[PDB]
Amino acid sequence: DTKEQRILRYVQQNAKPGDPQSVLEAIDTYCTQKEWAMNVGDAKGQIMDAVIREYSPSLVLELGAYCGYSAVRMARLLQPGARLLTMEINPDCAAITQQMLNFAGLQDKVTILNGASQDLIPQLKKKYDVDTLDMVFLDHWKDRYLPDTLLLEKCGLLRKGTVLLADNVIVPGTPDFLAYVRGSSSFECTHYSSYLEYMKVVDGLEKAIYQGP
Ligand SMILES: O=C(NCCCOCn1ccc2cnccc21)c1cc(-c2ccc(F)cc2)cc(O)c1O
Ligand SMILES: [Cl-]
Ligand SMILES: [Cl-]
Ligand SMILES: [Mg+2]
Repeated sequence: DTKEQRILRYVQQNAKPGDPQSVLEAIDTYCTQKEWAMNVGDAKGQIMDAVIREYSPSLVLELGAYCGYSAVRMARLLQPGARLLTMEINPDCAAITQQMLNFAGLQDKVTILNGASQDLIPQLKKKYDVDTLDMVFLDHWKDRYLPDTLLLEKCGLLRKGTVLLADNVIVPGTPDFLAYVRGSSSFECTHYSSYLEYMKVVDGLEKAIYQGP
């Protein structure tokens, strides 16, 4: 089996069904004690929680699900009826994420999409009946942060006040995205310094709030 399957089986055998906080704890314990993996992790997760609670978004788009850690983290804080759409290009990871969400009891809040962001973003309005997004969590290929931000805008998916929250802006890094949003009058940007998941390595989140054209 793969690392991702081992993480899912660990959660199934060490967390309580229907209890999202147990699922996050189990993932973080496994990835601290057994095998590192690219989940957002608890240090950066606690900053995500504070952002989610400040904005109480009704409709969130995540780019990059992986094993569903960030999807569990955000969906557990959504208000009743609020929704998360999460895009995952790797079908094995899409299947782990669906199973992780099932286990956590969050499957009615989340729709796990299996494809590439550049293919799926243009289908959001017609196929997933999206008007505009309240928040976007960027956690996919780091060289896609910037092009997908611009594609979201092209597609009319951003509105005044949509919150972009970007993982890994330091490690691995997203230098073009950072320079762009920080330089642009169309974004109001804040950096939250933290640590790479499970490591004593500096990383950070960027929040970039869209201000319209
Ligand atoms: O690579 C990372 N994430 C991206 C996964 C592929 O995403 C592909 N992907 C997922 C949906 C999706 C939709 N469209 C396109 C590609 C799409 C990633 C990497 C590291 C990391 C840090 C230090 C290291 F030494 C090694 C790795 C940390 C992270 O937190 C990450 O998130
Ligand atoms: Cl994650
Ligand atoms: Cl961590
Ligand atoms: Mg990440």
